[PDB]
Amino acid sequence: ANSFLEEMKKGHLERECMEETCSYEEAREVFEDSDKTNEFWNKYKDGDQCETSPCQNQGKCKDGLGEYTCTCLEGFEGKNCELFTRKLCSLDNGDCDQFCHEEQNSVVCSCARGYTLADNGKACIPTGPYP
Amino acid sequence: IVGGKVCPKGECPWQVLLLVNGAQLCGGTLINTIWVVSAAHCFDKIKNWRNLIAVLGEHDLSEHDGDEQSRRVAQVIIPSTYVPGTTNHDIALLRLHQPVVLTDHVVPLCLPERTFSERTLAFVRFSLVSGWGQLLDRGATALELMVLNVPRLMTQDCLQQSRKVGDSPNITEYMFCAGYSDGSKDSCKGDSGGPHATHYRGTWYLTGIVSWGQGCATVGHFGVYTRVSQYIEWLQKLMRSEPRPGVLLRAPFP
Amino acid sequence: TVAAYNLTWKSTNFKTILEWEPKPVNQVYTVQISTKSGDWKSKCFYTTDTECDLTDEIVKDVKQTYLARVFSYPAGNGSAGEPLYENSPEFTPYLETNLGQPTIQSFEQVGTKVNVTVEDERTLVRRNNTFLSLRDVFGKDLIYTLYYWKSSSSGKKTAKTNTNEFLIDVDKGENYCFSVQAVIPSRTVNRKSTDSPVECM
Amino acid sequence: ANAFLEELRPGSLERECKEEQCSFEEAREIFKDAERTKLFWISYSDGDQCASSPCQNGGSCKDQLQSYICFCLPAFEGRNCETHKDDQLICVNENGGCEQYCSDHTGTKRSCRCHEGYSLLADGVSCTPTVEYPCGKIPILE
Amino acid sequence: DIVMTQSPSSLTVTAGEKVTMSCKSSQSLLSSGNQKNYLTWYQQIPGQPPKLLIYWASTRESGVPDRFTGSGSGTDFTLTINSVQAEDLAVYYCQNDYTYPLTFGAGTKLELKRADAAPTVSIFPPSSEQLTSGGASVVCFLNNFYPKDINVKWKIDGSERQNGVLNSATDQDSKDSTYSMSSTLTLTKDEYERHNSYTCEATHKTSTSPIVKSFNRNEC
Amino acid sequence: TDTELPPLKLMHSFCAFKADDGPCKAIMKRFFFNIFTRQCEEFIYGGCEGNQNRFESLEECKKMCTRD
Amino acid sequence: QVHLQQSGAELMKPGASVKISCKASGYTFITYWIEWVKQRPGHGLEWIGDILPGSGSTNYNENFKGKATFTADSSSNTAYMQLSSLTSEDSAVYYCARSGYYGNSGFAYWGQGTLVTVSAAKTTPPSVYPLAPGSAAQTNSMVTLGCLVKGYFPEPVTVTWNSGSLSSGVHTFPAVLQSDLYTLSSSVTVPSSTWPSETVTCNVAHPASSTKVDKKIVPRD
Ligand SMILES: *[C@@H]1O[C@H](CO)[C@@H](O)[C@H](O)[C@H]1O
Ligand SMILES: *[C@@H]1O[C@@H](C)[C@@H](O)[C@@H](O)[C@@H]1O
Ligand SMILES: [Ca+2]
Ligand SMILES: [Ca+2]
Ligand SMILES: [Ca+2]
Ligand SMILES: [Ca+2]
Ligand SMILES: [Ca+2]
Ligand SMILES: [Ca+2]
Ligand SMILES: [Ca+2]
Ligand SMILES: [Ca+2]
Ligand SMILES: [Ca+2]
Ligand SMILES: [Ca+2]
Ligand SMILES: [Ca+2]
Ligand SMILES: [Ca+2]
Ligand SMILES: [Mg+2]
Ligand SMILES: [Mg+2]
Ligand SMILES: [Mg+2]
Ligand SMILES: [Mg+2]
Repeated sequence: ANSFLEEMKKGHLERECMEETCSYEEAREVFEDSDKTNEFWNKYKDGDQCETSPCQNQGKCKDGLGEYTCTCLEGFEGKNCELFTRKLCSLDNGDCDQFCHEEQNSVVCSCARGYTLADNGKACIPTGPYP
Repeated sequence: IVGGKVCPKGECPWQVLLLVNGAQLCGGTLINTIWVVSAAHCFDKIKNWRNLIAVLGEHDLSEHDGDEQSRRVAQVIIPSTYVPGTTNHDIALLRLHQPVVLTDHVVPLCLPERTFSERTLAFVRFSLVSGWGQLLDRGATALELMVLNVPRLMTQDCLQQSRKVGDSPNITEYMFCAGYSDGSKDSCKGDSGGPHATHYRGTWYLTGIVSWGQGCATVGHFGVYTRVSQYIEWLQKLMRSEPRPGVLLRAPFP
Repeated sequence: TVAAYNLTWKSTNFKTILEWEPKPVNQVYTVQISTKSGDWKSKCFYTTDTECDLTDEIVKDVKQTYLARVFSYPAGNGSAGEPLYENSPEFTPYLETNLGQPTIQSFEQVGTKVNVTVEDERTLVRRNNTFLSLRDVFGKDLIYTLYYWKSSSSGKKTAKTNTNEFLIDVDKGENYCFSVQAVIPSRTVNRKSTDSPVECM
Repeated sequence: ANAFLEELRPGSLERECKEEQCSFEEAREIFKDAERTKLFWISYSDGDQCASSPCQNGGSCKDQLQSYICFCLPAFEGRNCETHKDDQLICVNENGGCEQYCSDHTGTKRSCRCHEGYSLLADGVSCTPTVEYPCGKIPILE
Repeated sequence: DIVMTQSPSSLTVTAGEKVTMSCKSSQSLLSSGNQKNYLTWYQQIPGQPPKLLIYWASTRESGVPDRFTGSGSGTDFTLTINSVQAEDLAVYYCQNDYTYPLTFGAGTKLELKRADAAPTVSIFPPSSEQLTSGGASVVCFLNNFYPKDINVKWKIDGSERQNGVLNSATDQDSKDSTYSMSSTLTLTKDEYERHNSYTCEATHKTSTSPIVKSFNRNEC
Repeated sequence: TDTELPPLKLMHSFCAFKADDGPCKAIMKRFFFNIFTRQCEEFIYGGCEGNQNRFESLEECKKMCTRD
Repeated sequence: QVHLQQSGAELMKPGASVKISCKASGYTFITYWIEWVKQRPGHGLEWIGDILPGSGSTNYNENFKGKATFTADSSSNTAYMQLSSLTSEDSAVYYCARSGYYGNSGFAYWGQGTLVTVSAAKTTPPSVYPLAPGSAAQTNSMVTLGCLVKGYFPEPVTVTWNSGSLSSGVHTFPAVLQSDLYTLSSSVTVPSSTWPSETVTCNVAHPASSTKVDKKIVPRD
């Protein structure tokens, strides 16, 4: 919004970035500290990318560039908190007796050799007749 | 019939039960008077054919009221292209020894035209399957006439939506899949030859007979039926054919 | 004879057409459409067009989710045992139909405040011998987003409303401009419509 | 219109674009923001895709962004209302007309035969049982 | 936020004639775009979920009988029931169906009018086991009074008492279509044994004089 | 531990698989030898595409596998 | 047709949190607004907020901000509502609903209703104190009786007379609350032929406490 008889004039938000259309420079020229300018600038073009509720589990959103950055919290992996896994195989060592394979935060149990596991995972049982 | 319900007495009149030594063997479907349809693999290793009895109109196994008309079976006819011990061309037409008098609890279900079955009675997807089959994959045969509503699938959907188990028979053009993939509703073991009848505008038509299926309503699987449209004309020709002195004869097909 | 592919629903205001790419050489097409647990309704029989209308079926129940498939009959004839086909993406009209480009109906400066009415375009969804207006199908889910500015140097000052009317104060110094944009915030895709034709006083 | 080298006076959007047919350059000079100029251009210089009256058989065309929508009459369908709905009464019309059996007769509208044990009625499309027990009809439900 | 004012809080009517109801609204519900008034009516027989009655203030939901009828435009809306039957006895709720947040009305109880009858009030001294446990809850009953409005005046040794008392009213009965208030005043041993005479007064529209029922501690 | 049971010293290879039910959906009470229970007991046969442990009666049930 | 099967009834201690569910069947789950309505007795209806499944958009009533949270899982076609830090004001009957067809067309289909109770009371059977008239020199053809039920929790309790035979002519008053307890009575009027006469008892059954008391009305109160 570099209209005639401007710039040398004192800075103003509304008179530049709302009445008419200010640029990024005219942005900082009013707000100085770059972070706070972004606080407005990420709204000016990219209207609001998280005015819906995409990231579940009460995902707070900062809404910077149009990439839709959202803060996720503990107990839920992923940026949108959508991955509902219990953080590990450590819960009852995989609902089991010995341990659980941590194959990318999945639930795949196993027991020791000669102590064959059930299909879904339970107490280890001897395999043969004299294990 | 896992996940099925009880067919109220008479609401499944075309259903026909077959007994060998009085023991449950298969289902069936009465067409007009003396001709019944049951899957071809029902009668494979049965000796003493004279002990083949077809009770029709039955509703409750553990009871004998006045609605169970029982007639013998003189001759069974199967396609010659059928191979013993296999699944292709699983359909048989039976020449009942004596005609049966129809009643309220005995109404016969008959075939549609080949073009009609190919064009209209294949795009309804909501058709009943009835029988006295087991209620579990290991087995608990229901003494009551169970019925079940099933969905319909074309052969490509069945292949690309179910599981990819390699140890299963292929799906020929003579057979088409049916059943729920989740594993809640599927005929189990006593429903071979059981009618798979599709309702269409106040009239039921025989559009399939239960033939096989990997297990009973397993994860990602369907029960393969027998598309009767391939055999409508052959049944129509054999039905109006002269009686023959055989017992188990394999009529030419096509 | 080859199967179809790149099936897509080009729908706006519930005017749904199903289109597929491969050209019909020695080959004709037919398409069926059905709901999750409905009956397969066949349409566009043996047609050589690479597209087929389906508005008259989704208009029956817009809220349901629809599934469609397209066979390929060899030219001249049926098939051997089964036609070769290809399904289509599941299309729920209510959540997916594109919103038509809105039009501004009127605008008047009462006092120092303007009043930008928005014309309500009708949709293909029918009722008892009449088409249903856009408001009549969506209701509360339909909000608007007006942009006004000075003629020179633009300066879109966005605004929102839940009605076909607007009441916004101005500086009484220059003839503002208007551009409305029908927005459904309850969707996930196709939320915002294309901007209205610009209108200034 | 009034040229007089117009580029001195700051041109109002109305005067330059929504009055005379402005080019992209004029609009870019006015808005002074490339992004918004592109959006306004695609919405404004889109044009009326309805100058060829694409809809037949009495259909109200409606312009959109590089698109048109035909508001077809009840007796028609198609993207341009091209298809006669009432002229697709052949046997593949989900068993078109006939309740029991349709046959694609050559050169004539389909004929409704129907199964043994039934017989046609005056309507000529559906038929009713003629015996005590027809095919696949449950008399318990009557 | 829109406030909705069901003008009759609780109206009574003999089964058979025509009733009319009102439900005002602060902000007008008429959308000028398509000239529809976005208010919904509901019928809720007690103990049952509220079945929908009429949407858009004029359109019957599929299955609603053909006697319910909505009318009105703008801020005042009306629901009419013709030839009232026994099933119409319910509480009806209008709803703002235009702007979030959705706000319901205060409801409108429906009552079956019947020939009014004076209540049968009978006071009751405490039970024998009631004293031994350590309770002193004297209760005096009322039965078969119409209409609903009633008042009770508890007196202890001739002085009116309004502490620790409790009341309960039944819904309209099926046979007599009447309510039965129950006023109980609860004490413990010492206060009950510090004052002697107990009396409860039934002030009802049926008569200008409250019917008196009383007992004395000294005789019991 | 280490139970000393006869390994059945298989004389025929076909009677040595497990009880293959068969994908088909018919009921015929055939018989199979269970390698655990020392008996050629009864199992329900679907009627098609099974293994070679289907037996019409108990006589050949015994004959084919169990060393007579 | 369609139905909305909500969860069972709950009785939470203060400070706990309930989780009401509402399963949708018969229609397209992801294309209809699932409502929630609170109905405290003596307060009519009070809209809480709705969620559109699949999209996830929610619209909470302001007076329920934080208190009520709506989640939805479309794979099982059931909605969920969670009320946190329960108080005595949350003791009400909640519903779920499905929006109508042609836009803002009300709530076409309602759930059966769910009763939620929050109180610091304990599972206590009552001490039913019988009733009997005093002097009552009138003693007309009609005589009133009763058995006061106080000190029990939770509701409800069945009350009758003479093992249900004396069921015509009773007025079971609604269970009112006082001193963090429930109290109700049961007035029956009988002819003099049965009172003052042979045993006339009131039968009280508290299902929660598995209680069966048959205290009999006796003269000389
Ligand atoms: C009319 O105009 C549209 C767009 O230019 C075109 O698609 C039609 O083919 C024509 O009839
Ligand atoms: C536009 O809409 C269509 C349906 C027809 O009614 C036309 O006459 C009208 O101009
Ligand atoms: Ca400027
Ligand atoms: Ca500037
Ligand atoms: Ca500047
Ligand atoms: Ca300026
Ligand atoms: Ca500058
Ligand atoms: Ca500067
Ligand atoms: Ca029997
Ligand atoms: Ca000019
Ligand atoms: Ca220029
Ligand atoms: Ca110019
Ligand atoms: Ca210029
Ligand atoms: Ca255009
Ligand atoms: Mg300003
Ligand atoms: Mg102008
Ligand atoms: Mg210029
Ligand atoms: Mg220039």
